Amino acid sequence: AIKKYKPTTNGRRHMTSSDFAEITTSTPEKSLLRPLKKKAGRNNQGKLTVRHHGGGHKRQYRVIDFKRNKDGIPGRVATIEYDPNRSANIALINYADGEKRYIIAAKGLEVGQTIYSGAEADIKVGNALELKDIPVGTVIHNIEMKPGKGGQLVRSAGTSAQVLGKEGKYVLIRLNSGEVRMILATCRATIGQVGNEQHELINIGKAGRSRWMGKRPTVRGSVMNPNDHPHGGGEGKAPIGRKSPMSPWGKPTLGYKTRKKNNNSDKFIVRRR
Amino acid sequence: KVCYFTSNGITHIDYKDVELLKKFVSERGKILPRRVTGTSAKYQRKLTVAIKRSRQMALLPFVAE
RNA sequence: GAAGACUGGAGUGCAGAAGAGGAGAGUGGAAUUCCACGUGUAGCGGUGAAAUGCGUAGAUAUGUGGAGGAACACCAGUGGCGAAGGCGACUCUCUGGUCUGUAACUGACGCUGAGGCGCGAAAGCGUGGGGAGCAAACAGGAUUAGAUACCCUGGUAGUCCACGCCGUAAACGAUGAGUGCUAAGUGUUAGGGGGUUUCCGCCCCUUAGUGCUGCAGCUAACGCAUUAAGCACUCCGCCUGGGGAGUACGACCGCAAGGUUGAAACUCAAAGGAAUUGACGGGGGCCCGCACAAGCGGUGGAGCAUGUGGUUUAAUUCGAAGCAAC
Ligand SMILES: [Mg+2]
Ligand SMILES: [Mg+2]
Ligand SMILES: [Mg+2]
Ligand SMILES: [Mg+2]
Ligand SMILES: [Mg+2]
Ligand SMILES: [Mg+2]
Ligand SMILES: [Mg+2]
Ligand SMILES: [Mg+2]
Ligand SMILES: [Mg+2]
Ligand SMILES: [Mg+2]
Ligand SMILES: [Mg+2]
Ligand SMILES: [Mg+2]
Ligand SMILES: [Mg+2]
Ligand SMILES: [Mg+2]
Ligand SMILES: [Mg+2]
Ligand SMILES: [Mg+2]
Ligand SMILES: [Mg+2]
Ligand SMILES: [Mg+2]
Ligand SMILES: [Mg+2]
Ligand SMILES: [Mg+2]
Ligand SMILES: [Mg+2]
Ligand SMILES: [Mg+2]
Ligand SMILES: [Mg+2]
Ligand SMILES: [Mg+2]
Ligand SMILES: [Mg+2]
Ligand SMILES: [Mg+2]
Ligand SMILES: [Mg+2]
Ligand SMILES: [Mg+2]
Ligand SMILES: [Mg+2]
Ligand SMILES: [Mg+2]
Ligand SMILES: [Mg+2]
Ligand SMILES: [Mg+2]
Ligand SMILES: [Mg+2]
Ligand SMILES: [Mg+2]
Ligand SMILES: [Mg+2]
Ligand SMILES: [Mg+2]
Ligand SMILES: [Mg+2]
Ligand SMILES: [Mg+2]
Ligand SMILES: [Mg+2]
Ligand SMILES: [Mg+2]
Ligand SMILES: [Mg+2]
Ligand SMILES: [Mg+2]
Ligand SMILES: [Mg+2]
Ligand SMILES: [Mg+2]
Ligand SMILES: [Mg+2]
Repeated sequence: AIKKYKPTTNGRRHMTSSDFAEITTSTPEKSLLRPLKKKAGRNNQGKLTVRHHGGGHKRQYRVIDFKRNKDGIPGRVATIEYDPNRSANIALINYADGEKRYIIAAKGLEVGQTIYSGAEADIKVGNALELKDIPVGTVIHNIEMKPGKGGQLVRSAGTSAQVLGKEGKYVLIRLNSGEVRMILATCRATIGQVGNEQHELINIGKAGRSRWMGKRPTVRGSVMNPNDHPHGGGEGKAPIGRKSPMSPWGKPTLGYKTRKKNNNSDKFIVRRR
Repeated sequence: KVCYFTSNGITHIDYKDVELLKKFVSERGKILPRRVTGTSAKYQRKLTVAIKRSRQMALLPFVAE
């Protein structure tokens, strides 16, 4: 659920958090950990290209199975764990062989169940199927775009997509952002909504807690100097004395569409959000 | 008039006896009021539950024609 | 008051019956909406009239399939259940009460109940899901002298679900709970006993509910009348002319809106219930009249006589003002 804190201090007045009730264990699978290093938005050349990054708690990558290409082997759910590298939780799965892999824990997944991948798998939560085998109307996640690559499309916490109809070599799908998109029928997907549905209700409550996740302060352009931002300068507080609000590099920022006007995948999108 | 069930003494209305129930429905599957078939109140209630049960298992039509 | 005794009040046992009484978990079929794909062409919708609105990126219509939410057609009945609010699709689990017969058992164990504790339509509040129709606020088009409304097209909170608050209503039978006594007639719901009868069926007696009509009696009247507003006994709540006013102050409760308790100064000579006789209604029935219809012929058109208004003048003497002045 969501845990509230009593206002014993001013920095904990409105802070809320998760109770981590669905997490089973606390020790990761040592054979599936890889190191990460913070980049802080720094570039190939050492320059700062993306700002407001860097300086948080150190983490450790643990490899997730997005491909889901182990077919015909029953797999038992062992634990449900915590992954700092993503919003959703993850579930450790040990197949009958003795091979252990991580997946994205869907809603309703619990310890003791069994999941399958392939063409004979049932329409059940956690199973992975090719889109040509999934009946119309079901709720799916972890959609992949190119066959054999791995799931890319719907992966965040508490997100879902729905199959609308099949029309030949392609399949219509309404993505989480609300657009009807057309993708191949040989791609794979996983049935069910993604797990940690309550992630969006959390109140940070502190500036330091925001700093713990690796965020640096954001300075509004209106308090900068004329050579620093198009909004800068002016005696006293000044309004946006321009035709339109501007990004730090020009290029109006309020309503101005930035998608390329000659994109190749324009024909595979039916309607936009 | 005359209660059909009481006249013939039948005291158990069952949903499997699909041939009996079809007498008390209209040509469309609607149940008929007890002031047309003349059945007594205590047995109209039993009749209505049995028809609703057997409507569910495709033994009788919900709307027919 | 104390000690005994009893069974009719009260409760238990035994045998039967009916029920939208409650909570949880599943499931079903009609229909409005949306989506995908067939056919088809220029309309669709709406009103007292019209416009906004949707439609050639091809609708309304039509056939197939899918998604999702909400309410449960016929049965349905001054029928049923519940202490009140209230409860209508189907199945299962967990549960509360009630009625009839028996006379097996205890032997007054009963009634009412200030403070207290619980339940309590709809709106509304807090955290979070869900969102098909409907729709405060709102936007546009109409209507009107104006229209911050009724009408038309959309539309958010809300209506739905989980948990926690709120504590109110024309929460009404405008009728507190318990008990006994006091003519009849007739429907209906759930039972029991008996006569006739091969069953079927008709009749009589009886218990507990639910309606109608009526005597004694009661009432200001309307009306109530074995489901009393009749005749009596026990306990509880409330009233003492209208406004100020369910207001102010104090207190308790609430996240908030608010809820419960609750006056006085001042002011008026009335406020009020029921029934009667008229009058009126953009209430309803029936009858009549050159009132309409069926006719014949005029007026309004053109030219003049003529009365009124208007207007111009020193005066253009006064009175008439739809029908009912000209
Ligand atoms: Mg930033
Ligand atoms: Mg995480
Ligand atoms: Mg400065
Ligand atoms: Mg500049
Ligand atoms: Mg400036
Ligand atoms: Mg200045
Ligand atoms: Mg007794
Ligand atoms: Mg029930
Ligand atoms: Mg159509
Ligand atoms: Mg009752
Ligand atoms: Mg004895
Ligand atoms: Mg009591
Ligand atoms: Mg009290
Ligand atoms: Mg409500
Ligand atoms: Mg509407
Ligand atoms: Mg009250
Ligand atoms: Mg009521
Ligand atoms: Mg009553
Ligand atoms: Mg009252
Ligand atoms: Mg009274
Ligand atoms: Mg009294
Ligand atoms: Mg009394
Ligand atoms: Mg009595
Ligand atoms: Mg009495
Ligand atoms: Mg009776
Ligand atoms: Mg009798
Ligand atoms: Mg009863
Ligand atoms: Mg009676
Ligand atoms: Mg009296
Ligand atoms: Mg009467
Ligand atoms: Mg009596
Ligand atoms: Mg009564
Ligand atoms: Mg009285
Ligand atoms: Mg008093
Ligand atoms: Mg007074
Ligand atoms: Mg006074
Ligand atoms: Mg009167
Ligand atoms: Mg005429
Ligand atoms: Mg003629
Ligand atoms: Mg004529
Ligand atoms: Mg003529
Ligand atoms: Mg002439
Ligand atoms: Mg004159
Ligand atoms: Mg005059
Ligand atoms: Mg007149």
